[PDB]
Amino acid sequence: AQIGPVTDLHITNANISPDGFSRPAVLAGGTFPGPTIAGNTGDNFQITVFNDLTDPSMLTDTSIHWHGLFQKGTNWADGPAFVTQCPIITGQSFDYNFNVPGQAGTFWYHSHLSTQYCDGLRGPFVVYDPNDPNASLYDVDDDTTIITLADWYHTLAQQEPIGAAITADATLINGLGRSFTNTTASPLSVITVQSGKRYRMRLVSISCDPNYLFSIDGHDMTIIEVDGVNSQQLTVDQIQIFAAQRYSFVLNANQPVGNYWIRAQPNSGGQGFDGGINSAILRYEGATVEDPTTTAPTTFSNPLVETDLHPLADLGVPGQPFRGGADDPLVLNLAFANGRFSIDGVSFVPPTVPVLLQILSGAQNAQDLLPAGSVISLPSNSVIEVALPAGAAGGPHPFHLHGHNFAVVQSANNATPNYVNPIWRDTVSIGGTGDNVTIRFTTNNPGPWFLHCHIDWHLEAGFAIVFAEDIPDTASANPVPQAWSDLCPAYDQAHNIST
Ligand SMILES: *[C@@H]1O[C@H](CO)[C@@H](O[C@@H]2O[C@H](CO)[C@@H](O[C@@H]3O[C@H](CO)[C@@H](O)[C@H](O)[C@@H]3O)[C@H](O)[C@H]2NC(C)=O)[C@H](O)[C@H]1NC(C)=O
Ligand SMILES: *[C@@H]1O[C@H](CO)[C@@H](O[C@@H]2O[C@H](CO)[C@@H](O[C@@H]3O[C@H](CO)[C@@H](O)[C@H](O)[C@@H]3O)[C@H](O)[C@H]2NC(C)=O)[C@H](O)[C@H]1NC(C)=O
Ligand SMILES: [Cu+2]
Ligand SMILES: [Cu+2]
Ligand SMILES: [Cu+2]
Ligand SMILES: [Cu+2]
Ligand code: NA
Repeated sequence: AQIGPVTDLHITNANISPDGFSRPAVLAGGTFPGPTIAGNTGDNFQITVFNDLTDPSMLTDTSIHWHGLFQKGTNWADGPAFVTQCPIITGQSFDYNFNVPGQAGTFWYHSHLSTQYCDGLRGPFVVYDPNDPNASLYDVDDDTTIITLADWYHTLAQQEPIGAAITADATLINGLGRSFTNTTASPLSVITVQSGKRYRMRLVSISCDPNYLFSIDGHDMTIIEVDGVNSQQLTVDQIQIFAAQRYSFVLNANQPVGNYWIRAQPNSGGQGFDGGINSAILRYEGATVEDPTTTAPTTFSNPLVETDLHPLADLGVPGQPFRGGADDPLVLNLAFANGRFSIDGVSFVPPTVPVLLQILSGAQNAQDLLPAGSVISLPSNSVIEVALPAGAAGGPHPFHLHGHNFAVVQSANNATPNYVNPIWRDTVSIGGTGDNVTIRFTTNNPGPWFLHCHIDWHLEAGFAIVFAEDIPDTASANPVPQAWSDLCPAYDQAHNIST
């Protein structure tokens, strides 16, 4: 069952074996992935998060981010530790109480403390639209049509060297999959469809690192949503999905009744499908209960290319149709050396006082804010352009901005910008050497918004900056509840920190 929009959510430790290997984890709702949190557009969500964690090897503190939800007027509820809150300590709870005006689509939630979400705290978050403009394109859209793609590690996250190339041990599709080494024939996930029906498959990358080449043997996929943004219909036979991205696609159950492989090939870790790694099963009602015998093609003839996507609505692009054609045009210098990432020469290390609390205490320019050199102020009611030229080791890096979606004016592997009708999204691959992926948005949401690579190991190694958007209006725009004001005293007391 789905839970929400008003619900408790318990965060616990437990042993799980999603690939046949047992390890302890950090779980929401007792499962991996966590339960789907759902509601309708414009609803009030009140997710009362109970931190019941006791195993220090995966951290006993926590904080949860609602990925892709703008949090306008509720920056305090966004979740990134030491940006918008101090962590929730064990034995305490915290009500994330916010609204989702003007958004409908496929989202997710995850820990936003250190690398904790890799240890299991990740789940889907769906905001349905009772008047969805895409409703007539499918018959079925429910918890059974959500498809999660996850990397899974046998080593606990707090034992992964910082700045290292860290590699997974299994791909999990809907929480199940087989290990790349010492492979055992553990259960594969089954997605069941009825011949002749059309399904809104909600594809969610809950990855900590790899991107996946996703396909379904014998089927194609008609994209209708990208990171919460409705798209024109685009039919593809493969989707390369980077960490934290989402797509909705229509699956037409129009092939013979039978069993078909669902494939998710990561860019690192196990290659291919030997022993049923990187796999799940599409089963038609009435098919024999047996593994598929289908083949992938050698090459995919209609892969997704990001510049082929266009919004369903006339969203346009803010600003002027040339590089630098914005009120506040930025170019970030994105680098890696010696185990640490940097942005504009500064490696991110979380501050002791959350950025939002520094601003509410009266710090009002970005040079007064800690960490020094990690906070960039943005002016209010202005067009922002951010160029993100690639080249730093460990790519391709999927960059994500909190508080906002953005027009993708220039995509990976294509030097041509689009100032007319690019897709809007919230997490974008910045590509390869010599690329100049560029985003634009307008500043109508006061508060400190994280910008970072969504490969969680990279964030931990410093690949982040904070956009302090409209510092002067942050306090009036974001009134804070007493329970939020209580978090930093409680946290600092528990950890013997003075501030
Ligand atoms: C990606 O696109 C951005 C624009 O969105 C390019 O930024 C431009 O970069 C050049 C330097 O590479 C800048 O010109 C330089 O400016 C300094 C003065 O600040 C001057 O001392 C240098 O002689 C040179 O003129 C320019 O200001 C900047 N912005 C623009 C053109 O709008 C960036 O180079 C592109 N990166 C890649 C890898 O393609
Ligand atoms: C590289 O990225 C550029 C920019 O996003 C892509 O260029 C765009 O290509 C589209 C598709 O061909 C062009 O739209 C077409 O316009 C024609 C002529 O008006 C119209 O008859 C078609 O109905 C269609 O809309 C679009 O104008 C063009 N934009 C720019 C700024 O060049 C390009 O396709 C990408 N390259 C690859 C290999 O995908
Ligand atoms: Cu996220
Ligand atoms: Cu986010
Ligand atoms: Cu990265
Ligand atoms: Cu983040
Ligand atoms: Na425009």
